Amino acid sequence: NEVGYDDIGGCRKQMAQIREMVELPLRHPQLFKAIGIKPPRGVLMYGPPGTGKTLMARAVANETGAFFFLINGPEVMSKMAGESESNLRKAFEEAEKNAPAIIFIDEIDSIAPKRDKTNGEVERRVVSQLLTLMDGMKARSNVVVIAATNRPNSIDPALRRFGRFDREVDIGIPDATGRLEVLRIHTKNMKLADDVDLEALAAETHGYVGADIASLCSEAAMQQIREKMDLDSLGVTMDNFRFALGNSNPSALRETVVESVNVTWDDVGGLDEIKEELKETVEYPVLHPDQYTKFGLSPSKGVLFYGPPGTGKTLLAKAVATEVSANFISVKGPELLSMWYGESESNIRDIFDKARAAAPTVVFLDQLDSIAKARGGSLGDAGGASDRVVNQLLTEMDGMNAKKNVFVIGATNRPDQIDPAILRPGRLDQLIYVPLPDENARLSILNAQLRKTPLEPGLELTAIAKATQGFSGADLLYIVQRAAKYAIKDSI
Amino acid sequence: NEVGYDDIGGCRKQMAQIREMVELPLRHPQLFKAIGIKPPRGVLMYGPPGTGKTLMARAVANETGAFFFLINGPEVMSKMAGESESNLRKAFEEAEKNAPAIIFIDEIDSIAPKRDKTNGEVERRVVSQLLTLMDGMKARSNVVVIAATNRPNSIDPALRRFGRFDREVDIGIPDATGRLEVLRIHTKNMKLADDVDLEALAAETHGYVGADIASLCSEAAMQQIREKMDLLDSLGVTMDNFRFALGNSNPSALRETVVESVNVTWDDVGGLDEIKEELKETVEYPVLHPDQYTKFGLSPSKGVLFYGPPGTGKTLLAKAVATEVSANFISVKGPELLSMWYGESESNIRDIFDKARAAAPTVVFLDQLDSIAKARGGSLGDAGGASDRVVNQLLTEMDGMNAKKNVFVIGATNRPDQIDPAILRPGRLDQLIYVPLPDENARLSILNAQLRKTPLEPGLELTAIAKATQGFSGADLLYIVQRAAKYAIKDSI
Amino acid sequence: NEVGYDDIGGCRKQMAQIREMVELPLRHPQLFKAIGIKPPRGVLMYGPPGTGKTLMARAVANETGAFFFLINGPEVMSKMAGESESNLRKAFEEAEKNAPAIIFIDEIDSIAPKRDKTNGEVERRVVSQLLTLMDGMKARSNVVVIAATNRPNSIDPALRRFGRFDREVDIGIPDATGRLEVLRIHTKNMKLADDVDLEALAAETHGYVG
Amino acid sequence: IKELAVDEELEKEDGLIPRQKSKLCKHGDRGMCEYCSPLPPWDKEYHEKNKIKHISFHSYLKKLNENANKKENGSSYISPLSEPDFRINKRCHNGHEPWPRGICSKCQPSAITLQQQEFRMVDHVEFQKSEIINEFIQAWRYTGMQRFGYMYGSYSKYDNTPLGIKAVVEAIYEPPQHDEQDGLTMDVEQVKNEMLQIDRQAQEMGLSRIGLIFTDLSDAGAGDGSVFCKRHKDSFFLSSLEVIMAARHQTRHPNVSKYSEQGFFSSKFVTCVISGNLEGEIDISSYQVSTEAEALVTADMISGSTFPSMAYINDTTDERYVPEIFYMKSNEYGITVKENAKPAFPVDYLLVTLTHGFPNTDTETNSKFVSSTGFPWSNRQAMGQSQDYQELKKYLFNVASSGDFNLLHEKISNFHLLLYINSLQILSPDEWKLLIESAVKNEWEESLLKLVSSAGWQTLVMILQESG
Ligand SMILES: Nc1ncnc2c1ncn2[C@@H]1O[C@H](COP(=O)(O)OP(=O)(O)OP(=O)(O)O)[C@@H](O)[C@H]1O
Ligand SMILES: Nc1ncnc2c1ncn2[C@@H]1O[C@H](COP(=O)(O)OP(=O)(O)OP(=O)(O)O)[C@@H](O)[C@H]1O
Ligand SMILES: Nc1ncnc2c1ncn2[C@@H]1O[C@H](COP(=O)(O)OP(=O)(O)OP(=O)(O)O)[C@@H](O)[C@H]1O
Ligand SMILES: Nc1ncnc2c1ncn2[C@@H]1O[C@H](COP(=O)(O)OP(=O)(O)OP(=O)(O)O)[C@@H](O)[C@H]1O
Ligand SMILES: Nc1ncnc2c1ncn2[C@@H]1O[C@H](COP(=O)(O)OP(=O)(O)OP(=O)(O)O)[C@@H](O)[C@H]1O
Ligand SMILES: [Zn+2]
Ligand SMILES: [Zn+2]
Repeated sequence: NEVGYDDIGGCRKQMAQIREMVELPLRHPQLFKAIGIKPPRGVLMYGPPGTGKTLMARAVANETGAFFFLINGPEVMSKMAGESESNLRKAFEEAEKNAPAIIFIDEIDSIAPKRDKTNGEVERRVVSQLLTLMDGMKARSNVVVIAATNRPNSIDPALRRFGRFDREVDIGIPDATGRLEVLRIHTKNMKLADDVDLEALAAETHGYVGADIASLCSEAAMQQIREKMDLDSLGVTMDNFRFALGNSNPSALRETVVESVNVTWDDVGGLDEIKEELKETVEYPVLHPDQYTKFGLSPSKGVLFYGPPGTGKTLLAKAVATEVSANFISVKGPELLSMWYGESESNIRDIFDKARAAAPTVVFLDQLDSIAKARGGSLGDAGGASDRVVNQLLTEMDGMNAKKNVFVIGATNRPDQIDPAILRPGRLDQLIYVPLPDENARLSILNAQLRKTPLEPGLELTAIAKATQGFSGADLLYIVQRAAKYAIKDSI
Repeated sequence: NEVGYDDIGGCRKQMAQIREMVELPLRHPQLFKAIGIKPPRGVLMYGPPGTGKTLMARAVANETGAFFFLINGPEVMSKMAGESESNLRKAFEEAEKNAPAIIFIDEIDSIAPKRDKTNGEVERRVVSQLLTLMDGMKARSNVVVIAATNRPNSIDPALRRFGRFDREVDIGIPDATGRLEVLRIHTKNMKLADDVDLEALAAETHGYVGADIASLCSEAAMQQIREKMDLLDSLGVTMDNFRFALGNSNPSALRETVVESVNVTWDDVGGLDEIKEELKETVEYPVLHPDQYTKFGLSPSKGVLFYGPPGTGKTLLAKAVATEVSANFISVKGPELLSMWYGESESNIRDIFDKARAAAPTVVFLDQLDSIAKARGGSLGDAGGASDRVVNQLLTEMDGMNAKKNVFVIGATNRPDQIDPAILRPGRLDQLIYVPLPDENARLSILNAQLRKTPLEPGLELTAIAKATQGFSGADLLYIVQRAAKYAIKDSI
Repeated sequence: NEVGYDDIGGCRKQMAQIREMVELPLRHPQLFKAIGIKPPRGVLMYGPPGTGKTLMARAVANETGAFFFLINGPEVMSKMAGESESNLRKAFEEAEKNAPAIIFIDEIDSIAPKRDKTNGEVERRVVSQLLTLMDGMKARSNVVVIAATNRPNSIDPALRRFGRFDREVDIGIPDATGRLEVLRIHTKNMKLADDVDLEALAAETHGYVG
Repeated sequence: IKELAVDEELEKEDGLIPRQKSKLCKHGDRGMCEYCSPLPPWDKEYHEKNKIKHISFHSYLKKLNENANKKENGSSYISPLSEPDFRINKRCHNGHEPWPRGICSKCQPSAITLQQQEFRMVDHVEFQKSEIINEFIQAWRYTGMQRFGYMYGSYSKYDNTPLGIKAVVEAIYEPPQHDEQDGLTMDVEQVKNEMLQIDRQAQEMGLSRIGLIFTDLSDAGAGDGSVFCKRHKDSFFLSSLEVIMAARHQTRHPNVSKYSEQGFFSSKFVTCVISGNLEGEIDISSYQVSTEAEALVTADMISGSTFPSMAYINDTTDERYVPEIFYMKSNEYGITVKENAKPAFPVDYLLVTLTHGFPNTDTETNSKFVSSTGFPWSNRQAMGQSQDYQELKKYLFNVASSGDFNLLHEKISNFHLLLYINSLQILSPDEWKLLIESAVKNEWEESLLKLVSSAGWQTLVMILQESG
């Protein structure tokens, strides 16, 4: 009753990559002879939870028959007399007594993280025990160490070295029909019907790293046994998976919306000129990045926007997350602002570090007047001031690689609180004021809502749009919101 | 199974410092009693990690004839009921019974922190046992204690006394000839091809360390066996395997202290035909002619404050000055600020000030002046003692630093009046160089400078673009030229 | 002492979906064998404390006749981090010996807090013992775990991911008819006269917890 | 590998301790929260409540199985039940490959904390008859000098101690030794050559050498007082010279265990001493040695001291590296932490106690060896009971020249009588093996008539009648 190599799919590229560093030091070690070099030991896996890090560790152990070992994160961390430093070297000599062997250290960020916070506890001397333990592994082709974590930036950078932990690999998200392989594993034991199809499930499940897919087929079985009031032939149906989509949340309990708000290109009313200029954003240079290396110049870094509120600074700001389906993030203005004074510069650091790590990505900003603050702090006198929040992002956004899909886009309502160095070229180049729509573009503003509702064709579409003589794009949503409560009126 | 003696290259200067220190008095009890000088009984090795701390100690002690008592850092103090002192007392007693002996304490920074970061009661018990037992070796028992560490500032300051640890040996990063020497002793047992050129690999890898050079040869061999695999005949490592290893890997700068020498040559900032003679007297003439200051007696101005218009001013007006030195550039920046609320505010700068004279030449760039000492140095100041510990070490490290070694600092900002006036004190900032706005005679050569790697047609006139730029700086010159490259690729689309 | 199903109301829409969560895998474990998947192990409850969170678990325990294991929250976590991991090891071993069995725990926020800026607590070695104990044991064993807490957002998000605590119920304050039902329950023995009211006495409360 | 039949029975039983409902329990009747949960058999709190001073090693094996095998994957089956080593690994897995030049902390033996062992192998030594050891003290009553012996016995379960093994002894064999008034010291070569043939006859009879006894009496005045009181609280419990003889006897007889990596661990050996009580009698006591520290350092570092309570620690000569030994004792003012930077450390700390006793005379399972206990023993040459075939006319004689089988078989089950007959090897080894099995086992009446009908027993009584 153990798992194998065929037990998990979707990560077939990462499966064949990780199988080289475990089989070749153990099965055929003669390739490292007469070539001079030494076979490496550490393999580093990292990703979001629910991706199958411990599942991949147990699958490679039982398929080779090696001496598998397990070292847990919060388990071996003692405060008695330094017993964690004696139990780490106890696990290394026990793995050295049996050949071949493999150890596994999950949640390695929990054991001795980076010293930006603690810096004085016993964890400083815990990690240095692990430095001399892995470097003293002169026994060739015996022990192979693998690790798993969730945040590669919280760990100390001394582990990412030649000897102990090199050759890191990121277990990504199975988006390219990888959820079909997960559905082939889990639903092969359940009894199925003719109406179900696994190809019509992966196209609608954005994200879905794999743990919620196993929860989706179990919850679909709960809907099938719900109608049985209580010889038995239940099966499944297509409506059970559609019931499990709406009545169960995806991996969004930590943050509410990070992916999209389910919009498209034609959901903003009018503004066909900014739809053309949005094709010079990250849609353009991803599929051809060698043209800028041929032409020898960096592409555009940032486009800025400012104008009247309610003209498309949330619809078009989230339409970039749907036209390429990149690794979107959602962050508010004063939500970046923290209560601590020392966190005032590191909170923009981890956001920008996730942008270069989740390439290609889409970031945005709202209400930069709380962030720019062109005077540079109001009065002073305090233990902390409002001056490091703007002077850090103006330099960190310059210290980014051009070929890493990093950019910014703006959405403000006050053109005077923003600093002149905020609107600097090279950081925010195109000073584009968003305009109020004219009479030629305010017809498709109402049509952005009439695409989904069945409007009667006898009603004139331009008769309600002709009442606008200088209105905004959100004001015609107020009419269909007023008509949302004025249409029924008799069906209570 | 141990390493030899001549398996270390690049560190030849520190090898000759340590061969006369710990090897020559160990094998020779004479020529010290006759000269009337007792030999030193303690050395300290420190520097960046991955430079040869644990490798050089095992190499210098093997092929000389010694006892070589090894003792690790984190392996001690992990005992129960207080027996780490007896494991230390038996360590020094058993060494002198069969003299000559070498006691190599590896990772001594994990044993002795400072007294303000003390933890429990067993940490005080092992630092006072080590200080007592170090003084007991004054009987000339021919016992040499070698101590290797990584951070010399986090160690306890009571270890460097007259007799405990007198000499300190700093191990710096290798040069282009130094990194080439380690590549010869790392490709000895490796089957190499003929297309490889080790001189070009050492010239390209500037910010590499003694541990990153082992990653360059081991990854190219692992890349080659991923290609050659089908149904061991010829495995010569090619040039493309080393070129691929330069791409997918990286040097030791993983957002640590930055080790790079990215500098541009001349005529890369437009104009400067009257400003280039003002910058040649601050980073070249203290290096080319140091005797002009020693004969007269003047202190050379190692600091120049820079301020100017928007566009240029931060890096390309300062990194184009030091073209003749091209040393390591350790810089402070935006994210290098008060991240930890205790201790790591100026202690991250204390290893920049003290190491600038120890690891000379080293150029330190200073920017973002409005985010370090803006409200703290003013008339209102800070009331409460929360974060007023920033304006003190920036001033008290000025009078304590002399022009003994090659030090250089550069301050640049967008607002010169937003910094404390004590940073502009006399004696340290007596040379004030102002970078002005580029005029019409300089803006045309800016457009010829940032259009370097481009297939530019010379039939057009770049002066006509720059003639319409009066209040437009070099950023707007970069803004007007980025849109010319957007529609140029669109013509191919 | 000996409570039953008819002692509490208000959450009857949630009481019916609880009876298919903890009684249906215990009384009929072969139904999940026919559908292939494993029965669920962990269902947790939350809400304001004092709506009968501890009385709800004792009502479904005495109405099924199974074993009723109980581990208190602020009792087993107040030890010196060495006996708590063996008490949880003794909890799952004894429930396996006398199957069918339920395991009721309360105040899991005192056992499983969140990681925040105010570090300095123990916060480990006990919940990680619960992680490695709960992911196993699913070899068609008649055991379920029931958690109870006050604040449902102070719990660690690793518990409410999959397979450990996946189903949740929200027993909150009752409505006007919910307090009317518990008023008839708590007045079954007091010899009242005909002057008292029940609908007006429930409507004049409007915020009263059970 | 196969262990003993007694050792495998203690492994299968869990030995849990049941508890009842209490006022502190808030759960229902069909459950248990913490106060009526089943108690583990290795908890030392329950042990000292019933005045049990050790945790019954088979339960200590269970408390390490919970640490070895976990709920997690593991896939190891390590079972870390091994002898902790103080010797120095020569290869050392580092750059200090010779010990003459180099030693680091991973191969250096740590400083001995001197913590007492909480588990004993044998939990309770028991005896068979008070007339058996009465002959052993009677040897001192005739020659006035100290004696020595070896105890042959077996093992079975013990229900008083939770998951405990009790030690049963059946007979006592005495090796030839040179007695002395102060102490005793014999040659180990002639004893080992003599003990090799006794182990041959012990296999067919079902016996095993698992114990030894030595006497220490010092009679006061031979009148009203029985003996002096030598061993008390202020004096030594066991002399350091007898620790050496107890340590070599445990290493010669290992106990087979499947959980150990080497194949043998936790030797079941008893050392009993006749010393006398405090007040007025000759009551005996027994202690066995500790496995954790004393059992391995006796191969290299145990040296004799002039004090009976302590033993001297000698010096290192190029291979015999020893660590420092520490213990806590009170100074002239208060109680202080470890002081020992001085030799002659005490050896009474490294002894774990046992509970000796004699069973009731009204009932038992069996006794298996009570024939006379008055036959002259084999190697009692100091006493007058070392006779030739003249004794066989006096002892058994096939009683009154025509013996009843109820009165003849009761004398033939003696241990030293059967060990004296086969040394002459008159009978065949096949007929001798059924002779000793008839005397030691039940339903002997059908097989005793087979012995008297054989021609070998007829030649034994015919060659005895003509001789004196
Ligand atoms: N091939 C697969 N890829 C992704 N997920 C899978 C796959 N097969 C199964 N799964 C589901 O994903 C889950 C695996 O998650 P896992 O137990 O590894 O958590 P984890 O957080 O990765 O582990 P750790 O605590 O070590 O980080 C299983 O519960 C399983 O239902
Ligand atoms: N193309 C469009 N033009 C104008 N309005 C639109 C368009 N499409 C939808 N709307 C409506 O206008 C609203 C957009 O307002 P939005 O959320 O941008 O507020 P905002 O004040 O502009 O944002 P911010 O708080 O960033 O200033 C939506 O609620 C939507 O119904
Ligand atoms: N001349 C050299 N300088 C630096 N590194 C070298 C040199 N020659 C070889 N190396 C490589 O560097 C490694 C030795 O580094 P070392 O063990 O000293 O790390 P360190 O950071 O210097 O000290 P520590 O071990 O205390 O971290 C060897 O594994 C070797 O491959
Ligand atoms: N000779 C030159 N004159 C003007 N601009 C130049 C020149 N050479 C390059 N540039 C362009 O101008 C930009 C220089 O701007 P810089 O980085 O100095 O910003 P800054 O605001 O001046 O710096 P700081 O943040 O220190 O004020 C570069 O991005 C470069 O493309
Ligand atoms: N249906 C009901 N709704 C609300 N209260 C009830 C109901 N039935 C009985 N009660 C009363 O409410 C009390 C239930 O409170 P309970 O024992 O759950 O305390 P609790 O604080 O909720 O438990 P915990 O300590 O686990 O938080 C009982 O004493 C009972 O008299
Ligand atoms: Zn109880
Ligand atoms: Zn060693």
